[PDB]
Amino acid sequence: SGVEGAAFQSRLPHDRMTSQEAACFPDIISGPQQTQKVFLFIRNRTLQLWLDNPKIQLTFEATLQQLEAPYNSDTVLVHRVHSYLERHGLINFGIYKAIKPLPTKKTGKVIIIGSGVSGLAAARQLQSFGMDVTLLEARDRVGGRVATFRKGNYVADLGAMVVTGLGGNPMAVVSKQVNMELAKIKQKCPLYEANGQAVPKEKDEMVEQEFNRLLEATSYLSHQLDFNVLNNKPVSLGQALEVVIQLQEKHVKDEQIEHWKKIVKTQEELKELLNKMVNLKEKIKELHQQYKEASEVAPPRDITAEFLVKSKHRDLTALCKEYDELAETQGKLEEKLQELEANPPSDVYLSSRDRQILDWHFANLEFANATPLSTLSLKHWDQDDDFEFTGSHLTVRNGYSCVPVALAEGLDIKLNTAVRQVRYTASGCEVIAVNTRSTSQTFIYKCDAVLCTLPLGVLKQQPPAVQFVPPLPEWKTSAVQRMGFGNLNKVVLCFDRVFWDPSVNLFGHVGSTTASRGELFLFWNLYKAPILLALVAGEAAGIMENISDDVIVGRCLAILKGIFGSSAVPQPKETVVSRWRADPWARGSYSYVAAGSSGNDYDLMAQPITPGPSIPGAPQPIPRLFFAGEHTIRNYPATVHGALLSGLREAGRIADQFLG
Amino acid sequence: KPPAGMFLSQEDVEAVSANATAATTVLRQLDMELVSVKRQIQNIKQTNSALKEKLDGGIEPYRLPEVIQACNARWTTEEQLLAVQAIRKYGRDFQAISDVIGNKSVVQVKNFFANYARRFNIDEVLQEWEA
Ligand SMILES: Cc1cc2nc3c(=O)[nH]c(=O)nc-3n(C[C@H](O)[C@H](O)[C@H](O)COP(=O)(O)OP(=O)(O)OC[C@H]3O[C@@H](n4cnc5c(N)ncnc54)[C@H](O)[C@@H]3O)c2cc1C
Ligand SMILES: Cc1ccc(-c2ncc(OC[C@@H]3CCNC3)cc2-c2ccc(C#N)cc2)cc1
Repeated sequence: SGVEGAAFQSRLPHDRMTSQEAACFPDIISGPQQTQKVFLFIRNRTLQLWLDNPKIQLTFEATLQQLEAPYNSDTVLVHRVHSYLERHGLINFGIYKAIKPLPTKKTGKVIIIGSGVSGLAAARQLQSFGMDVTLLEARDRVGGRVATFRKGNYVADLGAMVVTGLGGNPMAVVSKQVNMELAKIKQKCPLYEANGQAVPKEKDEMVEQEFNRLLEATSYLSHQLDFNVLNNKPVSLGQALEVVIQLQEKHVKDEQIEHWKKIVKTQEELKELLNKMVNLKEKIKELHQQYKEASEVAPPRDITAEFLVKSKHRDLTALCKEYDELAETQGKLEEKLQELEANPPSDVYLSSRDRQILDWHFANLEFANATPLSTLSLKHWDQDDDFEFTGSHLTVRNGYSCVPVALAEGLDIKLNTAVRQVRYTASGCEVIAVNTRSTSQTFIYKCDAVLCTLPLGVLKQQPPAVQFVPPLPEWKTSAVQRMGFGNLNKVVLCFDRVFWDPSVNLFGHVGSTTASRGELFLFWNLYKAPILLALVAGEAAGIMENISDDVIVGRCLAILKGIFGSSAVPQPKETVVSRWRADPWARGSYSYVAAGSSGNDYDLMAQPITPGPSIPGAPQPIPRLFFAGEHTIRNYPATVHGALLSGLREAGRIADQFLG
Repeated sequence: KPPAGMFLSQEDVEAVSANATAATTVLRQLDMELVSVKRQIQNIKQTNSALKEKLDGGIEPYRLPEVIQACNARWTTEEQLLAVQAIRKYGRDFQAISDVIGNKSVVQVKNFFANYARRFNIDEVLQEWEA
């Protein structure tokens, strides 16, 4: 339960071996199951020992110490497992205290492009492995897309502000090492329409399921019905959502038609009944006149006249009883007419307003995936859901910048230094860079390996900002073009004081139009100070970046005034506005599996580039250009924990190569 | 296995997707169908209203009071004559010939017209009823 829990935190199955363990321990997986169990226990126990105190290094000696028999036998086995878990970053990763002071005898040289979480993690690991590492950053700061505004006692994350659960999250360990305060968030997102009036509980809950149900319906339309290509072209989540909505409206309509058709059927059957009853009535009238003309022949009569009277009597009674039967049926049909007239099917699927609120929900989905739903693949947009961490999603109250900065201690970061060209050959690598302040100052860094952590938005740039010599192969460039890089933005609003409900962490705004469903759609409180963050998502983001600061802040204050009152919003003290797609060093926000791509493209973008032979007929060169980043991890994309996992992985790979 | 509250079938998807405007066309055609049905509902409602206006007054006024008669078994000469005539007119609705006689039952009528066969040439009377 404890060792197994260690397997769980480390994203490893506790009861079987992984492919990397089968590759580094091919002898154990290929032999007796008992020895496999032994290996698995040594793994899980070393991992538990590390995770129970991540602020100190775990040495092979301590591991064997703290092991018992029969698992303290095969000292080579234990040493092998420790080495594996250390090289791949499952133990002794992050900011820990070194028990074995490193060596000044450093082997190999690597240039890491980028000082984000990916690059910083890779650099720390490669330095601990004994290599010389120099990071080249264009910005004047570390962290990259982990950015924290800090003015006075105002602190607010402009990039990453969240940990998507701590159950199996690497960041958990880091949080114990950096002392970063994590705070929960409260479900409650009271929605408020344009008028400023809240949405009634009963329509809010309606619409919220209709949203969940429509998403499940897109999933069903993809996985059972195979509606993943249309017009020779791949389908998106938005196209499927609109197809589903259209079919629901069709259903309303058709049910409708069937109800009115039952009504017509019953009506016209009443028609025939009544019509027969009119005829029968005139006939009874005539027969009654005849009975009266016959029964006024005086009582002294032959038997033919008596027969006339009595036969007309019988015929009259028969026809009258038939009329009474038709008249009972008249009522048993009018009754069903007014039953059906009184249980009408539904008129609409979704009212205009209902639909605006559905648009708010769609905008939340667009915000978390940082892209218009028209850009996401219906079949592979949720391919990362099977690997979600367990627990409650949390926020960073002190500034999540705390992580990158702490990871940059003792590393050789060259800030304000922007790479222009990466040259890789069978003898080494040459990174050309410039000074962001004086472009004319050129720098040449020669290396045994390069680790590119450049954002996908930078790698997508055409005209290119970084040139690769020799040019990067097509199997990589097409993946770069296929994969999606999104955009989301924030508006940090600092204030005199709290004018909102301190008990609610999220409160929303429903937009007037579907096209404006992302325009300042959510306001968020998560700090000690009087700060509110206004979130911009979807197609709105890319447009809102071409609107002045003051105009955005004014729209924000306007909706806040409509919500809480013009007398309760003070004018903001400090205001910040994000523009991530315009950032020349980001070119957007985070990746999204786009229509036409898959998770195999992440893996392709994580594959190392191996140069060609300089001399013809020379032994195959070794790989030289390695890649890491959030756009390189399939099972955990577009996240900080994904970037750190990528950095650790690439550090392990590079060391496996150049250190053995 | 689609979701609950969602109605999605192969065919309908293909219909709404086959063309760039197929969706709006289908929906708005059904729209039109609905108007058509309700135009005809109002038509027939006015028709039936007129017919019911006709039937105002019911049949109460040419009804004849009901009378009960204890079913005897002695055929009076008058009753026999009435029965012959009621055969000639009603053929073999003997319930009805009991109704016209009023003092006979359906089995007594059925008997009668073996009882008297030869004597009232009832075969010939029936033949005549059938032309
Ligand atoms: C608004 C927003 C909020 C997010 N919030 C979260 C969150 O709460 N949690 C989460 O898990 N994920 C979040 N994500 C995604 C997550 O922040 C990122 O995946 C991740 O932090 C970036 O990883 P990285 O180090 O590979 O990229 P980067 O941090 O961008 O690393 C690349 C570095 O290279 C530098 N660089 C660029 N061009 C050059 C050049 N030519 N020469 C030299 N250096 C260069 C950049 O300045 C940057 O520092 C968010 C993303 C967005 C857009
Ligand atoms: C209240 C709340 C809680 C969680 C999420 C969420 N939930 C899931 C998620 O997933 C990452 C995606 C998965 C697919 N690739 C990247 C990301 C996010 C996320 C978190 C913070 C910001 C900011 N500032 C932006 C997005 C949003 C709001």
